Amino acid sequence: AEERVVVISNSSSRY
Amino acid sequence: GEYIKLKVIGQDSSEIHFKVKMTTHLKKLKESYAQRQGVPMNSLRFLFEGQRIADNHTPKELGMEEEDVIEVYQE
Ligand SMILES: [Zn+2]
Ligand SMILES: [Zn+2]
Ligand SMILES: [Zn+2]
Repeated sequence: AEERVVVISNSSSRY
Repeated sequence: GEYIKLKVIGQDSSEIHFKVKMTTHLKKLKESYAQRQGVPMNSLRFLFEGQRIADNHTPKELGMEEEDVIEVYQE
């Protein structure tokens, strides 16, 4: 299984 | 504000991280995950430290922090 990162409004972002 | 990163763990103990800001309504998170699992959002309950996450709960209200865990169970 690969790492999965979803952004709840680019998955590296912090802003 | 910064995004915090939560880990959402499903019944099968699989792993999906979600980034949200501290004032984001977590229903957006519920919807995305339910959509990614292929099931109706209302068939699921999302728990933070065993406590039910409301649609309009925010990470701020719940006192969430980076790397906190959300658990997903059947409704
Ligand atoms: Zn991970
Ligand atoms: Zn942004
Ligand atoms: Zn982190």
